Amino acid sequence: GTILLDLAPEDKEYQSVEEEMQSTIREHRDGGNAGGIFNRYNVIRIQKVVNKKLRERFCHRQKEVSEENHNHHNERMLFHGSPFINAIIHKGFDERHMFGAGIYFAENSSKSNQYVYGIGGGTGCPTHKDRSCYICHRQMLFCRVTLGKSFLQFSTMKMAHAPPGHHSVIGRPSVNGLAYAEYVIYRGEQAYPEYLITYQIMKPE
Ligand SMILES: [Zn+2]
Repeated sequence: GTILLDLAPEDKEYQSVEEEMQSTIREHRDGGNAGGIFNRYNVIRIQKVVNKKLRERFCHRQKEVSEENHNHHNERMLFHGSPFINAIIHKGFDERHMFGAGIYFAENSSKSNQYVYGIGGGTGCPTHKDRSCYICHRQMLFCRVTLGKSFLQFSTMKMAHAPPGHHSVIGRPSVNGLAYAEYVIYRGEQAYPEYLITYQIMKPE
């Protein structure tokens, strides 16, 4: 099944992942209700997710998307937060579980952090029922996402699948619209859970 390889903090690969995670934190419109109040994360560990079958499924779909998009799969590295992280690293993303019934990714780690415990932070951490828990270790993924031909929009366009000839939907920010970008796929084989990040949000002074 799945192997989790720990990255060393002194390794450039670990530093690249942590840097992308910390530098993409932003202030949210809810003032921190969903994901908590913090300026920085405390990274516990970063693991690379290895699974032969998941990799086959992802590479097979990447080839189809490339053929349908002028020989360009159009991959982006993006964050994902959800209460299904354990099922994802063993079974892969599954669409069966704003732009409708898709799988959502963000370029801002703090946006994904808002979904780690569910919609609007759900009921918070399982132990303390705290959306802003500074104690419990959280996890998010930093994924390879096959976007192919993306359908860009500034406002809600609810769909069950990407529009004809397209492979993903992108919600772009605008004043009066979305605060931050979101990337949506409608097939789980269009994302690979490359990195598993275990962390805490830090309580500011
Ligand atoms: Zn907790």
